[PDB]
Amino acid sequence: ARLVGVDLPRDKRMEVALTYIFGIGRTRSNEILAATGIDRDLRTRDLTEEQLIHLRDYIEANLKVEGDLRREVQADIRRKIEIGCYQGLRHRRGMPVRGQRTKTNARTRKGPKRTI
Amino acid sequence: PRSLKKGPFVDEHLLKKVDVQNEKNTKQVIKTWSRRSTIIPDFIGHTFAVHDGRKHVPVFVTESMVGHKLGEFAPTRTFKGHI
Amino acid sequence: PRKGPAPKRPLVNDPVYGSQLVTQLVNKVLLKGKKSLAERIVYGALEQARDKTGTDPVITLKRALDNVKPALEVRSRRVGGATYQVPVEVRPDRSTTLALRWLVGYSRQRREKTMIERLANEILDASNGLGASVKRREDTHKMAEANRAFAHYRW
Amino acid sequence: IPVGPRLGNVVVEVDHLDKGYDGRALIKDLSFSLPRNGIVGVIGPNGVGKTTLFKTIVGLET
Amino acid sequence: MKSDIHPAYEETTVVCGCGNTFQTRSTKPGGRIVVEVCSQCHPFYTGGRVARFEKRY
RNA sequence: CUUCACACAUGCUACAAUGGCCGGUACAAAGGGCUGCGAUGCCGCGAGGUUAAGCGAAUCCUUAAAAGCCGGUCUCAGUUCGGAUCGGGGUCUGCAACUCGACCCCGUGAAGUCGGAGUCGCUAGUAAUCGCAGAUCAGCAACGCUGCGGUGAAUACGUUCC
Ligand SMILES: Nc1ncnc2c1ncn2[C@@H]1O[C@H](COP(=O)(O)OP(=O)(O)O)[C@@H](O)[C@H]1O
Ligand SMILES: [Mg+2]
Ligand SMILES: [Mg+2]
Ligand SMILES: [Mg+2]
Ligand SMILES: [Mg+2]
Ligand SMILES: [Mg+2]
Ligand SMILES: [Mg+2]
Ligand SMILES: [Mg+2]
Ligand SMILES: [Mg+2]
Ligand SMILES: [Mg+2]
Ligand SMILES: [Mg+2]
Ligand SMILES: [Zn+2]
Repeated sequence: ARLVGVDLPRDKRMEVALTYIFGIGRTRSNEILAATGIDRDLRTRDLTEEQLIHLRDYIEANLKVEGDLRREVQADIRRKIEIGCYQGLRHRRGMPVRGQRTKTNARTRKGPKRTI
Repeated sequence: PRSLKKGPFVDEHLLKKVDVQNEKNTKQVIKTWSRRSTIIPDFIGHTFAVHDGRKHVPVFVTESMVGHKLGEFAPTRTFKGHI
Repeated sequence: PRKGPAPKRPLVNDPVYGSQLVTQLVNKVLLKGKKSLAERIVYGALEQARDKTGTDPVITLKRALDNVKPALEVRSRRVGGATYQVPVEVRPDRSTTLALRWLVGYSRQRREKTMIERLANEILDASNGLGASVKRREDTHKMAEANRAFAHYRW
Repeated sequence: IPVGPRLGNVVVEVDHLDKGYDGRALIKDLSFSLPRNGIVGVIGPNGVGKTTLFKTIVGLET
Repeated sequence: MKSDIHPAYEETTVVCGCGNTFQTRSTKPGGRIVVEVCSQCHPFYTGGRVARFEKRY
């Protein structure tokens, strides 16, 4: 189906299918599938057309999903860079912002090895 | 102040320095050593000089530093590159 | 080892199928101390070994073992600049052990979904001389027949 | 031969297939799973349906 | 060349979930193009930071 | 003392179906507790908050053991595997958590598909796996160390070789 421009896959239960929206995990999905009556066993290849319409206004009145949720994340990074905090002098360089050990580990903010 | 019960803790010896100047529209520079203090919006209008170990690095709390500590504006470790 | 021969542990019969081979089979499927999960697989792979043969599953297993019991395996040793494998005659109680890990050991890496039938699809094929477990008992033989010249190095 | 992308744990799987033509039914009760990292040889005399088995797999003949 | 190479194109009545429908011409086979959002279910008609501490933060 | 273009070393979690996630439901041991331990009830999704019963303890609290067992579900995909990084909102100890604390909740969803030459540990309640507690301690980088139990294997021909 198609909830909000997000291309729900086929042959997969709604307990997992709403998780593919940027902004719904395993817990917010369980409360989308309770406020709109849809059970936690309904496959996506037999969704009723207006049952999706109930599914697409409880989200767009309470939650925040992508389009602007990506804009929530990267603009909150964009503020820390320009205020001059040390944590924004840490997103400039690809280093861990939460005081992690930068001596041996911390490949994830950096990248894989290069051995100079 | 990490917990919302006991309120935002800010050291007293800088609160008296900002309140004495905010009432009569005076924006000096303030030498301080209190990195642990949090920005109140009570001193948006004027600048600071926070410690790092060498020398008081100046900072101007502009509009959106609030919530964050003073000490996030003094990096205290230099590191300008291995090469 | 170096002093004498070590004592040997006895075995208790399985209550579902009275046989020494069955508990010796459950004992090598066993990983990680989870013993009853290893009997929830061997029982499920003998009970599924009658759903498509109809014969008794112990009799199926006594012959799928007899198509993978070797009698002549080979055993490396060095003499000079060349090291060359020497064939030796296998004692009977070692034969049932190599046979039985050749059942479980190839059954982990087949192409079904669960271990309940992967052990079943290998007990089935070895009872007819088909599976990869039977492939090794001839390669254990053919590697040890193509080296019969070095048969005078029994250590 | 060029090298393609990574192959999973399944390659192609055929379970109890039936296919022939009108009266001439050439496949009955065949089940196999096609392996990973091997070479699979199809042995059979002429007019038995080796080329049509690949029509089903590629998908030009249901 | 305005003959039997162009795709099929006859009139096509389109409905939305809002209920506002209209009748145009397009290539959907059956007159059966179904949308879930339209141009009249929306405006084009009428339409941290310093608010941090107001939950006594 | 915690900084990192990188090298080594000891571990932990993993790459899944002998599994992940849900609902049921059993069997421990050895230990700590007056600067404390917090039953029970009420509130909070949760860490916790708040009242206050009992106890210098074979009393009372810590305590509900986890794997296991019986049912469902996913059906072999970088995934309902994996939980790294990063946004957001809180709780606790403490004068104070910014450099530089642990725990919780919400979203995100990294690398990894059993690891090259080499190398290590284990001969029986042993390896393998599963939790529980203690000493330091205001709180903690508790995956470390010292201990405890639960489940529980395979093989030893032999002294030619290292
Ligand atoms: N288009 C077709 N329609 C009907 N039967 C066909 C067609 N093509 C092939 N066959 C039948 O398929 C059978 C054999 O298949 P074929 O592809 O020839 O196998 P192979 O390639 O091994 O010789 C023959 O009996 C032939 O009659
Ligand atoms: Mg042909
Ligand atoms: Mg140190
Ligand atoms: Mg896999
Ligand atoms: Mg998971
Ligand atoms: Mg459970
Ligand atoms: Mg409750
Ligand atoms: Mg189960
Ligand atoms: Mg990869
Ligand atoms: Mg010894
Ligand atoms: Mg402690
Ligand atoms: Zn509309």
